[PDB]
Amino acid sequence: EALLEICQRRHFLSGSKQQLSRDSLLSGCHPGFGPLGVELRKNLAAEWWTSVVVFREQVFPVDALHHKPGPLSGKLRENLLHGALEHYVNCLDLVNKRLPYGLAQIGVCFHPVSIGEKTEASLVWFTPPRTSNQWLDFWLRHRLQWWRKFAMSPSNFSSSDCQDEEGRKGNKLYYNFPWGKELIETLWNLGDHELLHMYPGNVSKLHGRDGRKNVVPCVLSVNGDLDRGMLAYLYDSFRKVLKLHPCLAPIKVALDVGRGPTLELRQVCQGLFNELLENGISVWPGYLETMQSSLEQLYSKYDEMSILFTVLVTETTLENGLIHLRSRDTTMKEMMHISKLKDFLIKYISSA
Amino acid sequence: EALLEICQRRHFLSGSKQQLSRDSLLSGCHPGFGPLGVELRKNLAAEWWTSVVVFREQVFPVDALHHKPGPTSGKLRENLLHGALEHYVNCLDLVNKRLPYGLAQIGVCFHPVKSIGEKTEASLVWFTPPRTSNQWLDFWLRHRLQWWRKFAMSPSNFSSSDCQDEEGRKGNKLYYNFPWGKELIETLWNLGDHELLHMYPGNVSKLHGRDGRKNVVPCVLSVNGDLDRGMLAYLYDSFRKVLKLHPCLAPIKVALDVGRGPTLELRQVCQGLFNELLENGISVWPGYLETMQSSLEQLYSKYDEMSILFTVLVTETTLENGLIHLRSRDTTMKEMMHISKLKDFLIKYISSA
Amino acid sequence: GQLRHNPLDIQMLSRGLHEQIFGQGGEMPGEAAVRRSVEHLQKHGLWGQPAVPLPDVELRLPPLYGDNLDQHFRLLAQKQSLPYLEAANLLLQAQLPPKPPAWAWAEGWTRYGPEGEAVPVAIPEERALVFDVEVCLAEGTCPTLAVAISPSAWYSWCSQRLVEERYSWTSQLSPADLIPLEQEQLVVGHNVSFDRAHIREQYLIQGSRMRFLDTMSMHMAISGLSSFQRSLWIAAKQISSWDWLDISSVNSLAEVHRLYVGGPPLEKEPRELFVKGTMKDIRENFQDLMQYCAQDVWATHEVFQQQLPLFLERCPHPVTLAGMLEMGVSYLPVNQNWERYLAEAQGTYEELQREMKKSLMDLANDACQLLSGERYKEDPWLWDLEWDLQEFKQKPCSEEEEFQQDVMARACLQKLKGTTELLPKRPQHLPGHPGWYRKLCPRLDDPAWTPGPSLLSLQMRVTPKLMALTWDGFPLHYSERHGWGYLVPGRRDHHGNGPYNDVDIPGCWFFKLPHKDGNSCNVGSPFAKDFLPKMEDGTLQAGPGGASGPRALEINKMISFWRNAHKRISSQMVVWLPRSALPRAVIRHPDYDEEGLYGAILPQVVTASTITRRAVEPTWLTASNARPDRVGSELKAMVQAPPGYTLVGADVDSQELWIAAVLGDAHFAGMHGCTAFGWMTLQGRKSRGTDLHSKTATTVGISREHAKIFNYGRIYGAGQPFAERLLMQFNHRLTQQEAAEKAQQMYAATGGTESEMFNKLESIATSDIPRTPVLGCCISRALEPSAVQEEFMTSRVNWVVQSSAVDYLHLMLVAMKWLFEEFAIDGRFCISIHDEVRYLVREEDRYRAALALQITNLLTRCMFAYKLGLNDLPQSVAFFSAVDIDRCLRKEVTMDCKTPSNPTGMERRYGIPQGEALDIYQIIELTKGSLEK
DNA sequence: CGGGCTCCTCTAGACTCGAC
DNA sequence: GTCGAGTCTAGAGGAGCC
Ligand SMILES: Nc1ccn([C@H]2C[C@H](O)[C@@H](COP(=O)(O)OP(=O)(O)OP(=O)(O)O)O2)c(=O)n1
Ligand SMILES: [Ca+2]
Repeated sequence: EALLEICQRRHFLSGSKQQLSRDSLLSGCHPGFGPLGVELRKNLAAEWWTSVVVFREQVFPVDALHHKPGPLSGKLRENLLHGALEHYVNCLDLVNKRLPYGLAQIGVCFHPVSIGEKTEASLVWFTPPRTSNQWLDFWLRHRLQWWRKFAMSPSNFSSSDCQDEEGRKGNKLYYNFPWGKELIETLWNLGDHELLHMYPGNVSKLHGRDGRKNVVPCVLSVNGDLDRGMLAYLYDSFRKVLKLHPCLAPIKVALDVGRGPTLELRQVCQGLFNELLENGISVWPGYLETMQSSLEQLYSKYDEMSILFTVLVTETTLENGLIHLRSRDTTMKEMMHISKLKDFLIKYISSA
Repeated sequence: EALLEICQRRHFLSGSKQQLSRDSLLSGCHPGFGPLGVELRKNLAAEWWTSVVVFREQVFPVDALHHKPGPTSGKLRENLLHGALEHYVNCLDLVNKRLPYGLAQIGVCFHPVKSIGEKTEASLVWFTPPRTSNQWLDFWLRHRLQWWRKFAMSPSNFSSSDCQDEEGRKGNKLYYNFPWGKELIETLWNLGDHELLHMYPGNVSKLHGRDGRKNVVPCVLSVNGDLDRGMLAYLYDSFRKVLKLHPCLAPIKVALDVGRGPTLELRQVCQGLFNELLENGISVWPGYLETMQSSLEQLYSKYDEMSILFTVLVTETTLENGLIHLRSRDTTMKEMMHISKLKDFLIKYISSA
Repeated sequence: GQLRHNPLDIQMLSRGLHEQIFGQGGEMPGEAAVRRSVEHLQKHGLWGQPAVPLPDVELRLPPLYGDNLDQHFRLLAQKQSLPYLEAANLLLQAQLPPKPPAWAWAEGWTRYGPEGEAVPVAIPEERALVFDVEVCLAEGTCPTLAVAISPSAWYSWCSQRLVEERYSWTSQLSPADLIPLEQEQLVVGHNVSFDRAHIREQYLIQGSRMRFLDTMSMHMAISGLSSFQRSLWIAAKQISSWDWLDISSVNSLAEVHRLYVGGPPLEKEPRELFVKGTMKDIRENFQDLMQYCAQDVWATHEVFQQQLPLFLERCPHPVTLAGMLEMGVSYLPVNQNWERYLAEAQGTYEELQREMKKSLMDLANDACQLLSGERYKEDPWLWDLEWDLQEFKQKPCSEEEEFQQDVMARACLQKLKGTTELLPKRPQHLPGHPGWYRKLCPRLDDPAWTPGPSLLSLQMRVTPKLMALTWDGFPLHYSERHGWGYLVPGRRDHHGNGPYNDVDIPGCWFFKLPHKDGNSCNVGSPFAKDFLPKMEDGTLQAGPGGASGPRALEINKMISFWRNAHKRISSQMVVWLPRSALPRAVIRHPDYDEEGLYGAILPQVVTASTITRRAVEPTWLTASNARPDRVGSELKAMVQAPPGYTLVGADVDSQELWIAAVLGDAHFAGMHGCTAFGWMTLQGRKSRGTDLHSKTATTVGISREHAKIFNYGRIYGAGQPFAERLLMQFNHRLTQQEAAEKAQQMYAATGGTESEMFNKLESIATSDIPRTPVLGCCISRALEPSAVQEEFMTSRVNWVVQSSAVDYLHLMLVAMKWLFEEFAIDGRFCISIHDEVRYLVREEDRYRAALALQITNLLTRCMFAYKLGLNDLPQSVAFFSAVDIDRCLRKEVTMDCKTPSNPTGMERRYGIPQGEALDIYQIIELTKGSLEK
């Protein structure tokens, strides 16, 4: 309730105060996301990409269109599994037909609710049938660890083994929202049924190589809702302070100006701003605002956002180079040399 | 023709000769892009974001949905301008109603061809004060043209032309001179305020922005860029068969390989270097994992077609002194470099490019 | 009847103006003089030609003080220069106590009493000073320290940036960062223009009564040296006449001190801490630097003592000194558009340089593949480069399993990381690349490192080989002795510059590329501007074809000026005035920009830095005019008047042409138009395109600007080969035979058309003490016939007319100052580019300024006629053709300065509208012919 | 016999200083 | 003790102005 009001006010969620609700957010029928929300979702997508596609040769990006043409006229995609299955043959050549390999994509999927749009991170893992459950448990552990890694309260991320109508093994990952537990990710041991359906006959094309022998794969679908995951992280992160993990926080450091002279301090702040941008540290350009508010009010505003640190430049910075630094996690103020700020921020982000 | 063959061979394009045609590529009815094409488009979008949003204090991202509901059934989006205009009032508060400020977004728009063609578009909507509308239009024209020429081996092929609408509004249109002719890759229109007034009827108090000490209704400058057509333009521009893509745009930066025996011992060094480079933001092709070993000439040709900047060759001599053979696509020259300084050299080469 | 005609029917001055200027009493020419003039003009076919009279001008001129015009100018110049000669004489009789043993380490001015006691003062408070300012170049253009002297006082100045250490100082200068030095005052220095630019009160929009004397200017007036003379002097320190060496020196304070005072040699600081040292270096060696600055000031004082009487003897007319005083107070207003221009010019230059470097780097990278198989030995361009190679010198899994494997890989990688001990500590520069490619790439240690052969440009000797440039289908080849050229295959052991045999290239002939200056010059760069016509014709071609060659030459022409002038323009010392320092008129004006910046640039002009006593400024006397294709050529257009102000100025029409013509006429007979050249000069209107410049530009299809070069070359000793080469360079449609024919046509009649002028110039040059015909200024000692005999003859012959033009400038400045002071015109001197005077005037007094300029031109021409004893002035040369009233400095008031860096023009990019050019009649209609308010 | 200036980049040559 | 990467300087050819 209050968290949604903060998110709407601090530009995590777009629309009017009466235009957002729990069901609309969960179903994908919200008007959209604010710039801070877009940046948080992009950070989540980058972290997911780093954890899945990066550091793994077998995982490759895939590009599935938003619509499926031909007879089922056309209709919007509902899941990202079909595109990967259609790309199974083309992507087989990259690994020289060596199982296992996977295709990952973070794209918007359309679900009939009204039409709802969810940003879903899907992993389609082509597995030899022998180690299907072993890889399924491996992915379960890795995804649960990834969800708990950024969580201040990792106990709120749960898991539950489930069986579908066909009796295939599957595991569901949840998040414990204050109202209740909501599904954010699901894994299923689908098997070769869908692959054979999309590729009937001539199983020679579907054959790969598993220990120098040709074996048709068993697919594993790891589908997670990044929008609902973003809501879960926002709820976990929430004194009106949103303690988002530094790898996920949209804006790292806030840059402001003290007293006069205006031009010199603006030049210094612009130089520091350009330096931090060149070093990959997102900064809120708070020094451009001619109107100024109280320091406590500015601190509260930056804490409502996921601002890691606030940097204030004054005449003393011109005299000796010291900048006021405040930490979001602990309300402590320290003086730091202006040439050491970049290294401190990079070290903090890397350590986190 | 040969460029398309290389692109589909190296998985820039994912399709057969039936769909890989000029008309289908330009229209947007082609199948999805191959993994290298996806990486190239991601790099192009990252460069666009770096140039437009990150280093501008007045540009913020905007989330526009892929469908517009209401008046009877809804429709897919054909442009990103509508959502930006819907978010104009909400994003006015970020800049504290100070003009100019912009809303930028990269996304897929749906265009009838009644076949549907999907085009990924990078759109910037600039809410400029009315008096400086032409100045900002010229500035953005120059900036976008310089951005397109920044990664171009032949900057002259990216031209500009002045055009006017039926209503007579001024605007510019950027082109890339493809071998078949000029194609519209980016469009700039100096729209007034009537579109915002249509979307926001009633009191114009909300739409007022701060142009110095005066409150004005902003003029909407729409900059729309086709990232798919831009990627095709860069593929043609880059094209000894070698796709000399820009170092900041190439999909895979470096390639790793094992030189000689012993096989097992070099794998640990290759894994360590692989993990270090991936931790340092450098995309690596793991050529040491290929069971079917081939001659170095074929590997070099394959990496040239894939636009691989460097080929690191970890050998048994690296175990002794730590020197790894390094070859570059640009000069095809071999160099010796120590393990300790490979990451720094790669980061310097990527950043200073 | 105001219409008047001389015995030669040339329309002379209006009757009222003639009465007010010359008056009744002029001696009649006489029958013999009129007969000679008529016979000459009839023989040269000019006697019977009628010309439509120009409309008469009736002006109530300001009263002239003396009995004649010479006395009037003398009285004006004496009134102007009287307060400053007094200060100079005060300096010449100064008793100064010895310099203090220890200099004061305190910010600001400190006065040293007797025995060295240091007393803090706000300003030196002196009517005369010898000033020297030291600037720490590392921290920018802000002054660091300075020492000044006066009768019985030593003064020292220190800045906050020297005595205080702080993290950051403002890079945008303000008057509060300068030296406070400011009823009349005189400041003496060796480059006093440099020291003037560091004075706080010299950047106010309103003028100041402080003037500046320079020992370099007086040295060039007394015993100056020409550039050829300077070269010979420096060579001899390390033509059968060498007596001038002992009475001349170069414009260095040590050498001037040796020449005039001749004491112990002047000692300089060996380390050069200000030019190439940090502020800490100056802080550690403060006393030594203060001592050296004091030594320089003392040397300048002694030099000025030895020079002032010599200058007053060799330049006795007060107008010379008054003009020198007025020529050293230049002032160029600027605004934030200056910063915009700098940024835009740098950006466009970087973009064009980056396109050129992209092309060249692609050509270089693709060329490295010729190393394989030794295929470079078959390339007709890159075979001569060094292709040497340098060797390299030397002295599923579980979580626990995955963690263990990652740790093992990281530790194994770290183990090989420690082998850096065996690596040499000096990183080798690209051992695997060829040497020529090695030289083109920055080293990794370079802070400005850029990947690829970034150190590559068209000026490098490998660029034409990389681009495979061909001349008439022959590859370009470079000879160390004969410059660039091309190889014509067919040698066993085509017509062009010549088959030089010093190259001995097997199976080839070396022909030099044709040069615009003849066969005695060498081509150092095939990408010169003169090769663009040859590139377009098709004789010069690039290997890649298409537009590669033409685009390279086009970009070279676009960025050639900015390449050579960006350090000068960007480093201009701009001091931005705050709102308090601005006048109320600027603030209250509708065009005032509250968020804008207003400042000025003071040109560092040496008033007499030429043997002809011309001014010198590295940037603003070199500033290019706006062109559609030149990057940064809108430089002068950035000198923009503040709101409520306009730049009213004018340019003299055919200055040296008319000076030569009037000299020749007065030497022939005491009337205007006696000679054919003088008759031609008067009979012609620039509005109708009938002047000599336009007549030549019509006779030969060259432009009028090139006709200027042609005519002035012909006047000052250019031969027929020079004229032929100039015509071929400027008119690409001509042939060798046609150029020779047109050279004869312009040289056929010059008993000739201009014989009397040549005789007068040679007579003045060969006299015992050559002097200016108007103001009597003497030539330098190093050019008198006793010193040099028959050497540098062309230099002295041109010096006559050029120093006459400098006298014209002096007279114009004196008259303009007199008119502005008498009638209270709220304007001031802006800049004088030789014969172009520009004045920053308020909008309310622009037409009055135009009328004052016209009256000044009239009086100056009348003075030129009077000192030659003509007693009349033709109506044609009486007034300016047009006086410009514009808010920015440009050659024409209508041109919109559209450049590659300014494609939208001044009217769109900025708010500057078009100006207006007005002749005398419009000015009279707009101000009723009166300079009063 | 154009004159009077100005400054730049590029390159060769001589000198210096640290590393093997 | 030799030798190669900086480093300063001088000279040549090009290019702006009047
Ligand atoms: N190439 C040149 C250019 C100029 N001058 C000298 C002679 C001129 O008298 C003086 C001023 O140059 P201008 O360009 O003003 O030449 P004019 O005054 O003759 O032309 P205009 O009538 O356009 O002012 O400089 C010269 O000797 N050689
Ligand atoms: Ca002139």
